[PDB]
Amino acid sequence: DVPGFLQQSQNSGPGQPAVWHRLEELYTKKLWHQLTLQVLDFVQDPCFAQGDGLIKLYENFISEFEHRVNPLSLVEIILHVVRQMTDPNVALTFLEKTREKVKSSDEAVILCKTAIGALKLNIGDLQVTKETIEDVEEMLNNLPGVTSVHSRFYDLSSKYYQTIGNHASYYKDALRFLGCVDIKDLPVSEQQERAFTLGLAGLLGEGVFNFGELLMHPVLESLRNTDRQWLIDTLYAFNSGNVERFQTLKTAWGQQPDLAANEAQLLRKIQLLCLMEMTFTRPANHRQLTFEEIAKSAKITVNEVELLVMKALSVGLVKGSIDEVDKRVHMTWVQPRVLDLQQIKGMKDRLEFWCTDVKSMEMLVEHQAHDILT
Amino acid sequence: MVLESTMVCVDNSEYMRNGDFLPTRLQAQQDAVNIVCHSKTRSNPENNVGLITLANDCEVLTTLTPDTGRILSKLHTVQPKGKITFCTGIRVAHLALKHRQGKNHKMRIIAFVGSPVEDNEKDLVKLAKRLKKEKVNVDIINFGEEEVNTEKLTAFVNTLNGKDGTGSHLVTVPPGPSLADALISSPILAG
Amino acid sequence: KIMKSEVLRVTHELQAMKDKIKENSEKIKVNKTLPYLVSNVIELLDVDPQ
Amino acid sequence: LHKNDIAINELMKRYCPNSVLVIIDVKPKDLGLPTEAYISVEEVHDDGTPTSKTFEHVTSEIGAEEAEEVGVEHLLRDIKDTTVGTLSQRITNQV
Repeated sequence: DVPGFLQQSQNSGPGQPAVWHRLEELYTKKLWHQLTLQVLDFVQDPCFAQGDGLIKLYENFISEFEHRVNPLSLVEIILHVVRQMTDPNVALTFLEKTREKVKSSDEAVILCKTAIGALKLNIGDLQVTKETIEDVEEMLNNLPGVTSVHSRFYDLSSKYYQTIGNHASYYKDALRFLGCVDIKDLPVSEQQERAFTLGLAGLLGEGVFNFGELLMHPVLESLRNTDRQWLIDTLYAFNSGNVERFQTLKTAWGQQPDLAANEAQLLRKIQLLCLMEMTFTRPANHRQLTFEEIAKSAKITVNEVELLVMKALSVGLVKGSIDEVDKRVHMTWVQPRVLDLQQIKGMKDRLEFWCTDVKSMEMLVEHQAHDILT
Repeated sequence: MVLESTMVCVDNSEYMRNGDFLPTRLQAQQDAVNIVCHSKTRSNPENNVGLITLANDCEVLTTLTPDTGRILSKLHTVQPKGKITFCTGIRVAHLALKHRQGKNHKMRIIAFVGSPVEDNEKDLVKLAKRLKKEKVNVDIINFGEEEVNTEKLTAFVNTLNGKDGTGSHLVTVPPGPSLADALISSPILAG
Repeated sequence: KIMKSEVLRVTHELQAMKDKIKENSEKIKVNKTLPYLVSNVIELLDVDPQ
Repeated sequence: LHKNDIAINELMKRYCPNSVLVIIDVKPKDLGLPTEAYISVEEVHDDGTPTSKTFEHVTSEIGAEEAEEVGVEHLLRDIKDTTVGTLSQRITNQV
């Protein structure tokens, strides 16, 4: 079919011969890797998606019987075939045909099952797609942690985030997406919605108590400067502590959809931040406190503070047990989890004080002790 | 006879399986290693031959030893990963020449280059200055090409090749369906 | 037959095993040469709680 | 701890089982314990960084079973045994 390919290869549209010149030159030179790179250059170009139906099947067959280049390019070009044709009936036979075609040389089954589950994540089936997604994350936990395949796994966790069933997993994988970003090469115009549903998804995430992990990384605060600061302000208020209710009220009523039912749970979540901040603010000097600061900061009555501290102990972030008779608030171990600069400087102060006190006791006891005992 | 050490560097990239040239010439240059190791064995069986690739994470496949019986087995399972690595490919053998048993064995290192060089001319003159500095016999064998064969590699060899009298030779093979064994055996390095 | 080309490495490993069993199998003659006395054996099965 | 230790340890991770790493000092001027057992295992990080080789500190003890205690005690002839009482306690309580 090599002599028979010159006819349909030479004849093309107006601008296609620009890439068909080097495409037929690399085709006659039989350089499979340069031909593959030229195929990726043709697919990467925004073609009209009208006359490429022939080269998709031609380069599909060539990629099938070439058995030389990494078939991941065939996976991408066949994702463009199913993306251009939108025929899920033949997608199972095509991807299964690639599974039967790819021999046991490289562990490409993670991207094969990733493409299969990704295409199956439509309205047709959800449960079996989640199960084969768990299989995808379960198969290869070995040293090749390129995380690119796991970034496509994050895309599958986004199509799984389309379901309102589980918001927590999208945040746990969204931390991996927060840590796997390399550079800003990908369109920022998409990063607007990425940080938008990433901030809203982080807010609606009920499997975490602190938000300082999201705001702590500089890539998000640096990629949100272009966007409006209506969300950065409420994320800094939700991170550094909500001492007022007017801003969190206006942003609690700013997002209309899906925030009405979750608003009460978000209040039950932010009612603990004032607790951890009020117990980590004063490290010493009469740690013991009273319910007046809790009820004053949370504008709640005295009858609900027992359920408030009961929920605080029910979450498990604090172990505080108060042996009081008259109403008092004694706290215990707690984790800031975001940042504290005054506790870094105070950490240097109390740390240097402890060090010079241990040194003072060592020189004091050892001074005469070494001279009298040795 | 001749007392010298032999080090060969083979490419493990996917550029060695293209159907235009020989049918997976990896086996052909493997037979080249076979005929040069058996030819040096016939000349002087006390010569040690090492095996290592030019991948990103270089791995010593076989220590320098005259026993090629297990080297024949180690020539398999090439693990065709990576594309090319030049700096640590030179430094992984030219600096490892001091680990040989016989100190009287001269220094001779060859390399099978099947991918375009990624290092600029500055690394070519720094590494050429290092190899000409330590005075190691370097034979450059370039299999396959994408751009012109020798544009900066000519000055790389001319600046790398010292001791013009009976010094090192450059092996440049043109395209052709014929085998590479008789083409690389033409210079005095083979035999 | 590209998938069946890895069998050669397996055969080289197996013949290498046959080449390396000559020493540890060779010491059988010098360790198991001659039992110098005779001892009676009585079988009694024990239990440890591989 | 240099960066190349992941490649040096990776060879004995491939060919050998999970290798433990021990960092010591070239000069015995460090008062602390010279041996630190660092297990070569990959751990998942919460910040999202890709999974890499992590050296977690495993506690270690320096003990001899039968003979090395006798050989060390004979070669030294200066170190003292446990010797509970005044001196062995007050030296620890001083230094």
